[PDB]
Amino acid sequence: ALIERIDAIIVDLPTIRQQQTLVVLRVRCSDGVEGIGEATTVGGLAYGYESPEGIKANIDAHLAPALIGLAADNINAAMLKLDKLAKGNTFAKSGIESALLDAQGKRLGLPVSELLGGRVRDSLEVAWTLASGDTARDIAEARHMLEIRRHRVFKLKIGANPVEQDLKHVVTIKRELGDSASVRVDVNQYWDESQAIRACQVLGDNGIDLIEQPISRINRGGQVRLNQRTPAPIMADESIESVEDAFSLAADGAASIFALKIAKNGGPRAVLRTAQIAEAAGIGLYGGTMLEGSIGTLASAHAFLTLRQLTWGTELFGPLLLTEEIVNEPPQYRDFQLHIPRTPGLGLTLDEQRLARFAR
Amino acid sequence: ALIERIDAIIVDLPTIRQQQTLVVLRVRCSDGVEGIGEATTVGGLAYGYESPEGIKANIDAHLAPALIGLAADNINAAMLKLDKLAKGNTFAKSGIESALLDAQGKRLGLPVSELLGGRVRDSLEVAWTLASGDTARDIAEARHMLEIRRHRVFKLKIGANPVEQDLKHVVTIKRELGDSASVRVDVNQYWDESQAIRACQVLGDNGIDLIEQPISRINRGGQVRLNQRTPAPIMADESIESVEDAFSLAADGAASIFALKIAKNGGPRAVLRTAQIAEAAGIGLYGGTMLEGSIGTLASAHAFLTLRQLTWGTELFGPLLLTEEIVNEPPQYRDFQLHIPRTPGLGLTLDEQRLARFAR
Amino acid sequence: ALIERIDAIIVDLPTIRQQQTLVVLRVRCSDGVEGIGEATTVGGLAYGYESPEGIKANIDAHLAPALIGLAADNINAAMLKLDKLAKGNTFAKSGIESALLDAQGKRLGLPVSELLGGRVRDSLEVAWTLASGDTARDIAEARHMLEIRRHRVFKLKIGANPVEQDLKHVVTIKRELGDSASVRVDVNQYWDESQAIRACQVLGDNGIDLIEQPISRINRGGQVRLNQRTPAPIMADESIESVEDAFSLAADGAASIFALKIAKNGGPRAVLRTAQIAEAAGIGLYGGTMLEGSIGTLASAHAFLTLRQLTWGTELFGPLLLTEEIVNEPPQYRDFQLHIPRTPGLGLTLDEQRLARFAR
Amino acid sequence: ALIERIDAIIVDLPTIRQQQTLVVLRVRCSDGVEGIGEATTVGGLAYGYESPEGIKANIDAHLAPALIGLAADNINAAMLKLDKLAKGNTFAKSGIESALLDAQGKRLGLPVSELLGGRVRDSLEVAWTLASGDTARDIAEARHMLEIRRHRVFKLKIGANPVEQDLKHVVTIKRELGDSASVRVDVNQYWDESQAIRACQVLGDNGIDLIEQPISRINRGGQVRLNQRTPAPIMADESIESVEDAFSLAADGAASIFALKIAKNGGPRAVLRTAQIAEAAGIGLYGGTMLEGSIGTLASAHAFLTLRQLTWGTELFGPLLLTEEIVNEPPQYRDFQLHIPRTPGLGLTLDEQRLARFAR
Ligand SMILES: [Mn+2]
Ligand SMILES: [Mn+2]
Ligand SMILES: [Mn+2]
Ligand SMILES: [Mn+2]
Repeated sequence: ALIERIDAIIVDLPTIRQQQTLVVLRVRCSDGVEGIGEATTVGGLAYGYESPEGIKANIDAHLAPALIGLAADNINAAMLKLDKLAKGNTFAKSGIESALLDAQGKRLGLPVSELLGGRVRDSLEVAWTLASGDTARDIAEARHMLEIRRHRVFKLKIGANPVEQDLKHVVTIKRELGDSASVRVDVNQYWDESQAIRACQVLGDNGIDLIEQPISRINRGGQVRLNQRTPAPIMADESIESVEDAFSLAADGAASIFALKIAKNGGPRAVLRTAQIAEAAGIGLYGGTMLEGSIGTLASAHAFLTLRQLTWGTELFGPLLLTEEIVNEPPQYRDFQLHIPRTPGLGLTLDEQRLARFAR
Repeated sequence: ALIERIDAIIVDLPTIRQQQTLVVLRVRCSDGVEGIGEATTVGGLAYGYESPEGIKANIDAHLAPALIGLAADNINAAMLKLDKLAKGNTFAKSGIESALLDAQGKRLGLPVSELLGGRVRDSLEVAWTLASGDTARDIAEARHMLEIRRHRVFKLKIGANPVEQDLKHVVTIKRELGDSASVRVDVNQYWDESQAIRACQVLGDNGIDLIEQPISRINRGGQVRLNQRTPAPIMADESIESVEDAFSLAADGAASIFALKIAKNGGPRAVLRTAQIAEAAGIGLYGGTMLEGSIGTLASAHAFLTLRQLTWGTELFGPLLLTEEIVNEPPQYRDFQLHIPRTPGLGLTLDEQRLARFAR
Repeated sequence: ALIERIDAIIVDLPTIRQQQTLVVLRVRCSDGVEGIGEATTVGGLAYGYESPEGIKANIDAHLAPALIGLAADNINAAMLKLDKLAKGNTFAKSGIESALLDAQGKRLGLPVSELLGGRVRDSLEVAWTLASGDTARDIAEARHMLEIRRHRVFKLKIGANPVEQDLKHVVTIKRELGDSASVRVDVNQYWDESQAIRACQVLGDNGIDLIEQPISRINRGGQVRLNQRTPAPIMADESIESVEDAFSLAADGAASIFALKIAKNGGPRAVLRTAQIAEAAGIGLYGGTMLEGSIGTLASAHAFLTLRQLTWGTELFGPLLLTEEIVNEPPQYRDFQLHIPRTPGLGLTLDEQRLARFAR
Repeated sequence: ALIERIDAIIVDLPTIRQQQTLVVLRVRCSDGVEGIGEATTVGGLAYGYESPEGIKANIDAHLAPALIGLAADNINAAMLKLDKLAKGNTFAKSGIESALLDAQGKRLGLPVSELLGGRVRDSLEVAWTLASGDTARDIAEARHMLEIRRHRVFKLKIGANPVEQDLKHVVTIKRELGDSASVRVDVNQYWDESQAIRACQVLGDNGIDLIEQPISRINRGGQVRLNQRTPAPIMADESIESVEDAFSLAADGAASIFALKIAKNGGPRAVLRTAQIAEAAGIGLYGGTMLEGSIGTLASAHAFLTLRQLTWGTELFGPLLLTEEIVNEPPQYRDFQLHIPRTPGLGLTLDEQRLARFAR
């Protein structure tokens, strides 16, 4: 089986909040097997180097031509080849690897998690981002998610308003939910070290379980200092833009927790390298997302199932934000977790009609 | 006097809780003197590289043949020879050295502690592990041990349940006992650094005297960071698997207290090297155990009696967990301490009948 | 397919030099497929914690019972389970993983290298150890190996004689061979830092390509200092006794090259974690061996074929030292390299007659 | 057996060069056994805190009164007591411990080396200091010592003349002796780091085997820097004025070799602690001296016989410098080594007549 064609399709899907743009990859092999992958980001170029437009242009012009003709069953050789011709471009690489893994899983009749070694679990805990902006509404949404047993871990995005306004908001939510939920924050690099010093103390003293990426990745020393002084543990996300960054942060002691994202590392196998480095250093894990649809979510999930331990769970709730999907199989969210079947590949198939309807 | 025969016998003894497996060593010398030693571990291979089965196989096939014929009175030459042919195998080496020291003590008419230089005390404070799992039962067992004046220092094994569940358990016990007892914990490498950050703070703020091995030995930086930030002092145990590890941790500032175990270092003389290194660095001491019976307990005790100071006492309570013993002389636990006589060798003799009864 | 039986057989084979002891593992699965593995060391306990006797005792008593009944096709779950019940025991784990990988390769019809991701090459460069002790003989053996195009990279084991005697020996060999061969040394931890200082300079100034493990693993600082001052690069071998050690050495900058041994890490998949860590740090690779027969050699080789780059080649020449083998398929050494076929599993089958003949 | 009396006698003996002052200790025990020790220095207060006069005054007024009445057979308890009442005073402590060890050896019928664990050798290599000041004479004395097979390792004391004058002297001696002798230097803290930089390079490039204490102990950073840059290894001597200093230097990486002196550490047992620390760090050893007579030399020797390895030999040639002695048994210097018998204690007895003749 050889790789015959690779198609990168930009799809705009409507959300429950506005749209979300996905780059769906379809890799057709000579044995008739097709693999599907996903390369998705948030806000064009605001949360990464790659935009949907940039991802497609590079796949069509550089990445895809390098793979047509190669053995579809030798994923390592294919991905190493891409590293030799292309610096970075991890989101694009992630979609490509996800698709090759899907095709290979269907070919051998095994779930991607088994291709990656074997799963140690069948479900993953999923956190939920309370994003209404209104404290009263957030507490209400949280009480609801707990009621229907969908989520018991909540994430708050802060950093866009005055520090003291965001702190009041977060402390109020943890105060009202109490021990019934785990409350965490994500500052998305918005604070400088001088603002984080007091903010991390207040949050830590008021029961916040972890503080995700409080300051910018450019401030390495600041990350090391905050890792040693904050009452609540520091998780790195944006600081990891490659597997080598993970080693660097580990060697430096810049964070006690690493967020694992297939898009930021280069695919399901790449994310496992990063996880392995963290494991060898004793750094805790968390399954992150770039708000992918079901393809990217399942591609992430299949890798996370092989991990010994994910101390802080995951946030694979991307499909729950989309009103319409492009696959036929809806993901199973039940009892605070996402459940992954033992079907071949990623266990998903495209809905040709909805795909054609939402493809731009 | 030459070494003529060395026998390694696996013995399964019943406990008050299940069984405990010991490897009893018998070294017979040409002058008719016999020395007895012990090499014991907990849970097969779960708490160390050496299992009872592995210990015996290596003694019979490699270690013992190297000693038959050598002067029984030159312990240094014998132990150095073993280091030259065998990497690691500290538990096995510990049993062998204990036996040679016992034989040499009987030969010269001196207690092993005197062979090791001279004792500065005749008794050692002994801590007790509250292991029922039930908080109410633990407090009750603790009140009892205080009542009969057997123990006033208590150790709790945590880390197998959710962090917050274990913290509640430990804080409740310290709350109810108050200043009448010293309460300490042992996490047995079960937490990662991200979990330990908050856990060490809560424990330290609630009167826990020390936190033993909170995180894995693989996380060196984490140990150094926790040593600088935890309100309660950090004790290293599993991180020491040799005398050289002790130097490394001392040079790094990875712990302010070292647990001393003859099995983890290579014998009574080896444990003294580790203690000496700690002393030269200003690191506090604690007499640890691998739940040995009376032979291994006394072998440890004889070395600990020579120490200038053991700030945190010891936990030489192993014989109290066994319902049956293989020696004739029961250890004296009285007034919160273990008392060591001034009899030759380890001051113990085998009970041939019980030995034959429990030997597998 | 479930794991039904696991047999650990000690086999003594004759060498061209004396014997070599192997522990052959046979794992039988419920679908009729059998996987074979190997756990071998050099000199009993002289080059590691595990002896052939210790390896078998632990497999029979602890490791094997934990696997009987588990899915043979979920290697990750099986190996993670072993890490949970057994500390260390990497040689034993390496044999077990090699066997599971072999069985799984035969089951799916793929070579182990493909199970591990996909090979990027079909052959590996192989170095040869000149071990006659006589300089004149060594040069002769080297000229011969170059003549028949079997080896062009030579390794010298030094450290057992006076420093200046070993230096003369090594310099003479490089002097006479010139640019036709690559000459490297291995000191096997025999020098202390004070001896290595001058020795590394002389060797480096006289064309020796690399210096393998000059000083003991206990001297970490010394390794860091030698890594910064020696004219010839420093390779770590004995310092790596686990994947976590590799991270530590990388973070410390203790060596610019890592020797990769499946036995020291825990198996083919484990050695890949170590290699990944090195790659993320920019550390060069070398395929090492513990003088394994064809099973262990091929198990190592299949993992090394997936690596992007092995700057310093390999030393997979173990089968060339044995006069008799226990497999039917002889390895192909041709044109300075070892060639690996694309047959299922490790591509080897046992010779039942020679096995029964050499099994102790 | 209790300690009844301790006498500190100042004795002035004539040398082959001038006199050498010794402080002979005689400890009489209630069982009739007497132990002899020695506390000696060079040049009053020029090479240490303690002078012969200061040593005696402190023994008579503070140290001795603290021991009268204690068990003579519990050396550990006695020495620990002294550490509790007296800061430093290592030379004095060294004499006292040597005497207690001698008495205890005679009491049990064992050589001190056996009390310390057991010897691994019966002789020690001895270096010789060429001190005539004249290059031509030094070469001649060296050729002679090689001829009669007394010494093959030579030490040169430099630093009192202009750097370039001393360098010429040392290089000429190594040039003329060639590979027949090992040439080493001792700068006795005389250079500052700026002078040592070039001097260490010249010496290292011209075959000098090691450079002993080139700069002052006050310059720690300078020692660390020279340890990393000098072509020839750096040995610490004056930097060690206690066992704790040894740990500090080891942790810092200030030297690759440690000189072991009983007088600088506190006695035979104390020097073993220092040696153990070095061993755990991978630092090479050398048996040093303070130009002691036979009592102090043998007291040092008995401890050095227990050491696994002394890479750079010893310099126990003190008795060869004295024309008259105060003991009856002359030391055996033969075939480049000092030979130690297996007689009880230090194996020496006082010559009452010569003692009374040279006692001041
Ligand atoms: Mn984030
Ligand atoms: Mn412990
Ligand atoms: Mn090697
Ligand atoms: Mn000196």
